[PDB]
Amino acid sequence: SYAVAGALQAAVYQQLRADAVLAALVGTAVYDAVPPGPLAGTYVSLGPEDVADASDKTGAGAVHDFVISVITDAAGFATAKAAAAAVSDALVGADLVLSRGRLVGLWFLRAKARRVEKADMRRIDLVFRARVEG
Amino acid sequence: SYAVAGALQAAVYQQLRADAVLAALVGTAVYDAVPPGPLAGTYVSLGPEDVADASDKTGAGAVHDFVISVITDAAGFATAKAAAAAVSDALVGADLVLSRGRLVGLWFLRAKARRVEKADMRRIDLVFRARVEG
Amino acid sequence: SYAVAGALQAAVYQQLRADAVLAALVGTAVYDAVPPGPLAGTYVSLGPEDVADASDKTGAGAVHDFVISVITDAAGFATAKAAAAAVSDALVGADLVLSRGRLVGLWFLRAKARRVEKADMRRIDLVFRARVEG
Amino acid sequence: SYAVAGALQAAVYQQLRADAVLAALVGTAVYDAVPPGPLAGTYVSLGPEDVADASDKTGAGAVHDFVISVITDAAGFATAKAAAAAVSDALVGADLVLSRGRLVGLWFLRAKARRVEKADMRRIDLVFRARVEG
Amino acid sequence: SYAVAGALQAAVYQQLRADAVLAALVGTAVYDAVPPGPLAGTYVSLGPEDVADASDKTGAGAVHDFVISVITDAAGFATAKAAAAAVSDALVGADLVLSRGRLVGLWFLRAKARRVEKADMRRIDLVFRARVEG
Amino acid sequence: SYAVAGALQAAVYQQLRADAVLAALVGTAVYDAVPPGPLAGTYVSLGPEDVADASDKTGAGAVHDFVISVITDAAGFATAKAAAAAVSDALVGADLVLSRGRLVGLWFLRAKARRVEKADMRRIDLVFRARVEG
Amino acid sequence: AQNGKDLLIKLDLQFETIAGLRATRISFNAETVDVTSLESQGGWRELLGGAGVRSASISGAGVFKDADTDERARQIFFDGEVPEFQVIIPDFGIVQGPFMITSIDYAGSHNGEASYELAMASAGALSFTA
Amino acid sequence: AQNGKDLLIKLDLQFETIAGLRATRISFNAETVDVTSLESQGGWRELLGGAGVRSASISGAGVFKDADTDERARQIFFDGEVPEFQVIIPDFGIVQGPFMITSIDYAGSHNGEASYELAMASAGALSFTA
Amino acid sequence: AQNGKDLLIKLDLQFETIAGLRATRISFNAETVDVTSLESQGGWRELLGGAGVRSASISGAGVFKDADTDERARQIFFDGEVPEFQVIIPDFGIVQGPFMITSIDYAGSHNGEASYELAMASAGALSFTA
Amino acid sequence: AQNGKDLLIKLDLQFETIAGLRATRISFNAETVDVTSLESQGGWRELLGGAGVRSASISGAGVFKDADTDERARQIFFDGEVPEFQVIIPDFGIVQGPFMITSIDYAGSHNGEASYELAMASAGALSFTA
Amino acid sequence: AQNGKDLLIKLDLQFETIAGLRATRISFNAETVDVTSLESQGGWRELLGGAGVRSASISGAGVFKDADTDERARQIFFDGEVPEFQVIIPDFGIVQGPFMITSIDYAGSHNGEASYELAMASAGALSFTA
Amino acid sequence: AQNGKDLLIKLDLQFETIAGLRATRISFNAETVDVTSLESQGGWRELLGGAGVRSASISGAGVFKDADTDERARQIFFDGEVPEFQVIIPDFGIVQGPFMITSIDYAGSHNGEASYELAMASAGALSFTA
Amino acid sequence: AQNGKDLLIKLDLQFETIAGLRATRISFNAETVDVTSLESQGGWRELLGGAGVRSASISGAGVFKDADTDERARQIFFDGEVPEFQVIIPDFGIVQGPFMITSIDYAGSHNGEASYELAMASAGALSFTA
Amino acid sequence: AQNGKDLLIKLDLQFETIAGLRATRISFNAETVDVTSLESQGGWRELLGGAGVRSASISGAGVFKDADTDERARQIFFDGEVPEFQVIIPDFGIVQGPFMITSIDYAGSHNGEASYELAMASAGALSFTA
Amino acid sequence: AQNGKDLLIKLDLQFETIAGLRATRISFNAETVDVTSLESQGGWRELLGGAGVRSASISGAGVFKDADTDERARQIFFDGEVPEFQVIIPDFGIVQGPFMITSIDYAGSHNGEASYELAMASAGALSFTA
Repeated sequence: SYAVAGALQAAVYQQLRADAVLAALVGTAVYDAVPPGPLAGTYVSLGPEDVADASDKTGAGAVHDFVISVITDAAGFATAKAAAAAVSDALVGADLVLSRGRLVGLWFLRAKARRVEKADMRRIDLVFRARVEG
Repeated sequence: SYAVAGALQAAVYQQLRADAVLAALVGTAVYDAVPPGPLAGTYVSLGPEDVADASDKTGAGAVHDFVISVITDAAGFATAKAAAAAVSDALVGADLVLSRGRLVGLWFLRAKARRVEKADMRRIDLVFRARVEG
Repeated sequence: SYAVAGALQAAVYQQLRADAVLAALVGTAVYDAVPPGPLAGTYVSLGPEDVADASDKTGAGAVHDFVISVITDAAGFATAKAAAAAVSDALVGADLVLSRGRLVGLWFLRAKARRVEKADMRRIDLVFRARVEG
Repeated sequence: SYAVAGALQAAVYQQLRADAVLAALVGTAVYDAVPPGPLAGTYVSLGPEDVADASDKTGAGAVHDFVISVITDAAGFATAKAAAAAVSDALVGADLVLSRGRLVGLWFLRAKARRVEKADMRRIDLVFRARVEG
Repeated sequence: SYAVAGALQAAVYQQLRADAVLAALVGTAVYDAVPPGPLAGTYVSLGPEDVADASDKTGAGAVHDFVISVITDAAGFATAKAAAAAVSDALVGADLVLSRGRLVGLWFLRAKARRVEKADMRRIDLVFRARVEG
Repeated sequence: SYAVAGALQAAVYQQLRADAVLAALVGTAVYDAVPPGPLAGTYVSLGPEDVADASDKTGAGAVHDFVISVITDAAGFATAKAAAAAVSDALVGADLVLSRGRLVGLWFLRAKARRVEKADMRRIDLVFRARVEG
Repeated sequence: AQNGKDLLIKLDLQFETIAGLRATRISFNAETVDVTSLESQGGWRELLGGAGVRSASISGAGVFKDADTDERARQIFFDGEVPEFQVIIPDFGIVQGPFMITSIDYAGSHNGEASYELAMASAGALSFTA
Repeated sequence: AQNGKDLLIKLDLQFETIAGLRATRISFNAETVDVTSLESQGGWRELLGGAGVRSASISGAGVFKDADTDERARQIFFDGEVPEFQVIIPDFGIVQGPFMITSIDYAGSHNGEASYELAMASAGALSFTA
Repeated sequence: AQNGKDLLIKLDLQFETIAGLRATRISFNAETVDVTSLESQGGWRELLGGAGVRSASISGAGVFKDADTDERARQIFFDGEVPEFQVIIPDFGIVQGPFMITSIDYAGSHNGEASYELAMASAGALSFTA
Repeated sequence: AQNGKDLLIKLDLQFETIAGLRATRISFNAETVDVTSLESQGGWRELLGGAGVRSASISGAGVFKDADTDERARQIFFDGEVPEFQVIIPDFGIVQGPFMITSIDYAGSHNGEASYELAMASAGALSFTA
Repeated sequence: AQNGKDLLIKLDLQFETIAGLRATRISFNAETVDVTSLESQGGWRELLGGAGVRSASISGAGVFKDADTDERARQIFFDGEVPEFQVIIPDFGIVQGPFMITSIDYAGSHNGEASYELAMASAGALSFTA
Repeated sequence: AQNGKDLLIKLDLQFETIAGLRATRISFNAETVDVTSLESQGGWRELLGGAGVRSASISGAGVFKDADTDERARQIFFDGEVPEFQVIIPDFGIVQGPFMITSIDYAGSHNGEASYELAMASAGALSFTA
Repeated sequence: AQNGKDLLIKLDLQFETIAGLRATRISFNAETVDVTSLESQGGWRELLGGAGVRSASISGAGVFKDADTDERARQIFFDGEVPEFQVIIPDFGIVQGPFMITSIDYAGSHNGEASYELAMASAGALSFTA
Repeated sequence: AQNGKDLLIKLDLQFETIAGLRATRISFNAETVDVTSLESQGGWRELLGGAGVRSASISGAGVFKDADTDERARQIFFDGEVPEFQVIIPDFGIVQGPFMITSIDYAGSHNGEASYELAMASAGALSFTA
Repeated sequence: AQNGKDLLIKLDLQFETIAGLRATRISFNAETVDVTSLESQGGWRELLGGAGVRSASISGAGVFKDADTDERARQIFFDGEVPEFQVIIPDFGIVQGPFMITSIDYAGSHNGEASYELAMASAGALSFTA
């Protein structure tokens, strides 16, 4: 998107699947591309960001408002909350390492939670603001 | 959603199904996941919150605007009002106990009321603001 | 919705079907639940409110913006105007009696008027603001 | 809608079909209810108002933003302009007589013009503000 | 729409099909009503205005925000740009002659450009503000 | 759109397919009109601008907010990021040469990134502000 | 709570409502005469209280509708008077003080109503009917 | 209620409307000369009323349309005069006072109309036709 | 954090909440008496600190609901007093100072509630219950 | 009515338009010297009119485009002058007065244009070409 | 660039963060003592520079959360002191100056949080840790 | 027209851009010394022009990014100096005047960047490179 | 209360007030003939009272409007007389004394009025009509 | 009403007004020859009237514009004369008196005008042209 | 019009102006030798004119900038002399008079300038270069 967005999704994927919680609560089912197979059904997904172009005369940066959705096949979605709670416990104030530039603050934004389809699957989006500096 | 959201829906479910009114007006039909069977038809439902991220330098919190819908198969929906009136009598200024952090104020917000489908079923949403502190 | 909403729709239904005009202009066809039969076709309907939560530290109240629609099978909808004019003549500055709390002012708001379906039926919504005090 | 709306559509229908222009440009095809037959095809239509409730402590009034659409089966809609020009020449600053109350100013508002369906028929809405006093 | 709109579309059609550029770039394919035949496929179209009622105590005028779309069957729509560039070169600061009143300024507004259908045809709208004085 | 838009899309197409990165990351698949064949599947597309008419008394200009989308058939869309990163590395502060007038600043705006269809293809729009001077 | 329609300001001719009163507001004031001394328990500001003068001001706006009493507000301003005015709180009751007509202003646009603000201020001793 | 179009301010040349008057506003004023004394029943502010001076001010804005009377407002300002002006309330009637031309300002943008405010204030004794 | 509903301002009659308090705000102040001298390490502004006076001000607004204590705020203003007022911070505790009733204002519209602001300021020495 | 593009302010070098003029505004002023006397028919404010001084001020803003005359506005400000300026009303005609260059300001952002306001005021006797 | 969370203002009890600090702002000031003389190269304004005094002011707002150090800000205001305060720029480092507690204000609504502004100003010589 | 990115304000250490400059604005000023006399052709305001002093002021804001020259702006303010500053218009060229550092302010929120305004004013004679 | 418009000074020619009478002030005096004997019950100063001479002085300000009564005062000054002057007190009544025309002065500015002060002093025995 | 621009002081060389004449003020005087005999009907002060000497003083302010009439006053001061001076009153007429040039002063600032006061006093018998 | 920057006082050492010359004011005087004989055509005061002594006084304000001409004035004060001083009037010319150094004073504040007033008075016969 902006130049940092190649490295940002890579590093927030690496801070995920390293937290001990959400590894005993989701498992290995944290991905962007879905591994085809049986579709385990309590995964998360980390793809849709958008940029709010916060830049400079000398240099330029980006505000990545990336969405991490939590999808859950369970009957209620109290299961999907603690998995999303372990997302938000892992990412606000992250201070991680990027491959192009660095980020300065990984804050938290709106996080809606609803039934996507036939009321069988439950989507909890979690928008995180990622002010990165190129 | 935020870390408190695992405990918030659990505690507002426990303050429900303990009020004496709405136990003689709905019964045991307060749930998130629907118990399959005959679908009694005058239930409520407590799932869709969203967060408005009110946080701090030192610590962080959340504004959960959770929706409690009231669904009713009766011909008119004066039956659905008093069940929703017993929702709102049970929750504004609740001062309940959470498992992760605590809430500081469970206020009241917009509460629309309409016919969802074929004008046979009537949905009364009730948005409650839950400023919790992690 | 809020606690007064059980008594508010009951009392605005009772001030209707007591006005002499709209009793010679609609008849007995003022309802929420439709009496099944032949569907007379020049009815009104009083169900969809929504609340705007105007409350207090000490006590709480509600702003019920309830919608009273006027439906008419006549070819033109000059017939539906005077029936809606007799709605608005009956309700603005009502000062009626409630069963839970009281209302302080039953004002008037937007009132759109259009063709709902196939341009055969004409819906005149009439939004009335009902600031009630619990 | 409001109490004046029974008399307002009646009087703006009577100022129409009395202008000499639009009588040689539309004919007798000014109506709300369509006379069934062959559908002449260069009519106008005067039904959908909405109210913006401008009222008082002592007395009450209404802001009727009524829509007069111009429909035309001609290939281009330069024919529909002069018919709509003869609408607007007939109604802005009208100072007509009502049966319930009176109006104080019949101004002019937005007037969009587009193709409704299959690009065969052309609808020119003309919103007029009618501040009436009950 | 307003009274000038009968003469405005007539005069902006006459300033079109008189520019030397867009006559060697579109041809005779500038119209409102489509001449039926083979549908040449690199036409423009001048019909949908809307009015923003800028008027007076003494006299009245209109703000016609008329849309001139450019449609093009070519594979890319660099062909449609220069035809739309020859539209905008022909109309901003036009100072033309009307039959009812006159215009005082024919400015330029938003001009979006997209694929309408199946990504085979490309529509470039061009909104021009026409402050006319009746 | 505006007069410069014939030359603007031509010059931003020429600065693309000349960058060394995105030539080893996309290839020759940068176009507006799609070359029919096998549809390689990791292309970009540069067509939909819109104008925000920033002009003058003496002279006139345009704000072209053109969209360059990145489409990618890969399973994840980390591949589509670096191709879009090579778009944004090629265009912000471009200072290129136009055929009609010149541009003064090619800034950066919002850049959303989502799954278009069946979640098989991924679209990364990149809106760039192009303040050109005619 | 009380209805907004019930609290009404009114002129004399015997008091009648001025026709268009979309928005009205009684506003009381005091200037807080400061009596600070060297010796204070915490250094907190010391105020005498009762000695300082006290005020009331009325600001009633809305649509210009001609009535017999709307023409009275023209008459009060041109021939300078201080007549009796009366703003009634819905529960509290009437006020019944002599006010003056400090600033009025009629306004109208090319598409709106004829509207006015009517701003008043206290000119004498007030009352309260309870 | 009254039409917004009916209340109109107008210059002399015999009075004609100034061409573009999208928004206009007559505004009356008084300064409330305070006459407070030691002995007051409740300590309420005491005002004399009639002795204090009184004002009127006109602010009429809209599109700059050239007329014979719009050029007159240029003539009143450059050659400093205090001619007769007349704002007519729709029911009340005309005012017919000598005002002056305290501040006018023509404004235009790259895409809008040529517009103007025309701000006036009272320069002499007013009237009322009833 | 604390509930917004818990911090409440209250009048005497023994203290009760004033009925409608949608928004309230205690506000403390100091005037920072400046004691700048020729010799300063960096030229930084020098302030004595403690000698300067200090203030408190309360601004509580909301819906006009008639209570026994809302009528008290009428009584405090007309008969000029400096009674005891009490704003309780949710954790901190009560304040319990003598304030006065510097400006109150009741307002109502043609469709809204009857509302009021109630603005207060310190008139004596304050306290803190901890 | 008139085009917004036609009314243009212009500098000398022989007068040319300053390149970017998105928004411009001539504004005339007078201070209304008050001559109130004891004997007045209704107590209406009395104004002399013509004796009071009178002003003009020009505020022209838009995009910073370098021209030969935009560099002139730099030259007028640094070397303090009062040259001749000329704002032409579309129907009225030109003004042709000596103004000065009281405040100019260039501004630019990280994504916007380079823009400027150019604020002027009258420095001598004006004219009108009719 | 730096994180917004890293720059923090803090009180003494040894310094701790005040609990809720949603928005904070250190602000430095100087009054620019003017030393203009007859002889100037272009007539440009001449300023001495260093002699003029210089200031710092801190404005930190957010949610009222009770901590041991939030109660300290109550203690600094009632018992008038000038203690040491410390705002740390994320890269620059800490400031460590004596400030005072010029105005604080707690505010809460019927549905919002309990919130506060905390406005401070310099009372002595500052520092910089680099 | 010119790029917004090209016009840049810069400090000395040899001049470098201050890191974050989202919005910047050079602003020139004059006070218009009035020389009005009895005899005037139309009574138009008479101004001397050149004698009056003249100013320049720079206001550059944006994200706080630590650089070697951003720390310089800390050094200019604490140790009071009037060093050379330089704002370059994209076509016009550089300015190169001695300014001072009248007010700077760093600000940060709980979710935003660390940001700053940097407000400057002229302290000596300016220049223009053309 | 009494209107300041009511108290009027007036010349003879039969009595008429002068035109510009913006501010007028009759001022009486007595020189307080001190009779302080050595004995006095607490060492208090004793005074005689009726032995003191008593005076009156009138200071009238106003704007020069030409009237015959205004020309009369010039004729009273050049042909130096001490005619009868008369000053009403609103509800007391007139004074009707012989005064002289001690010092008058006419003043005018480049923008304001032709104004004048008129200072008078007592010349004989005064009266009072009740 | 009379314009302050009308009253004009003027020198001989044939009479012409001076250039900078911002504020001028003729001021007459009489020393009030007190004739207080022991008898007086209420102990009132009696005055004689015509025995008093009578004077005139002119104080003219203005901005230094070089004129021959301005050079004349310097020549009148150095070659100390008492020539004829003439001061118009708008609708009275001229005075035409012999005055001297008692004290003049030229003043200038680092930013303002070359200004001057010009103080004159009576030197002979005056006149009045009506 | 004449610039206030043009009129300059200057010392001998060959003539150079002093450094801080913020406000300067030459002031001439004459004591008005009253020759009031008993006869005078209206009892007017008669004056002689040329018999009066005539003087000059210079009051120069400014900011202390060290110059040799500023050191000269200190040397003129301690070694008390009456050397030649020279004051330009813009378009009149110089004065070139012998003055003394009657009273000088240096002043400074905790935040402002080193400023000085310099008061001089005439010591001999003056001149005028035209």
